[PDB]
Amino acid sequence: LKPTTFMLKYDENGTITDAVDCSQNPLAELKCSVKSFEIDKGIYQTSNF
Amino acid sequence: TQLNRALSGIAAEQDRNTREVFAQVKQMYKTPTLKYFGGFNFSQILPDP
Ligand SMILES: *[C@@H]1O[C@H](CO)[C@@H](O[C@@H]2O[C@H](CO)[C@@H](O)[C@H](O)[C@H]2NC(C)=O)[C@H](O)[C@H]1NC(C)=O
Ligand SMILES: *[C@@H]1O[C@H](CO)[C@@H](O[C@@H]2O[C@H](CO)[C@@H](O)[C@H](O)[C@H]2NC(C)=O)[C@H](O)[C@H]1NC(C)=O
Repeated sequence: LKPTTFMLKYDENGTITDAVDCSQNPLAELKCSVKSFEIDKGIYQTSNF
Repeated sequence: TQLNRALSGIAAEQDRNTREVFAQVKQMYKTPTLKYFGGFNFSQILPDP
């Protein structure tokens, strides 16, 4: 178990249905940032390096 | 986050302002060779190729 950050989607009854590892790849780092599972075409701002 | 999002929004609307003024042209047209149109000398306003 590693100290990483996940984003969790809860349903109408509080069941964790879906999750995103925020340190997996730059795509999943973006979904954690904007709070969405679906992200439109364009440039979005993410963390600095 | 608020800072980064604030400056990028201020910055992005500077590219919107520039296209709103200049980019009113649908097709790039060539520079004609004749510039003394009926005596009217247009060499100063046109670019020098
Ligand atoms: C949250 O739980 C409730 C149960 O209290 C679900 O409601 C039932 O849903 C099933 C199928 O989804 C239906 O066949 C039942 O008739 C429903 N019962 C009632 C009393 O409405 C509800 O669907 C759950 N939420 C989600 C998103 O699944
Ligand atoms: C229209 O104006 C241009 C200047 O923009 C004139 O071109 C100059 O002509 C003199 C005379 O030979 C040259 O010494 C200069 O070098 C020319 N300028 C450039 C930028 O090349 C042109 O002569 C004018 N048209 C007429 C009919 O007089």
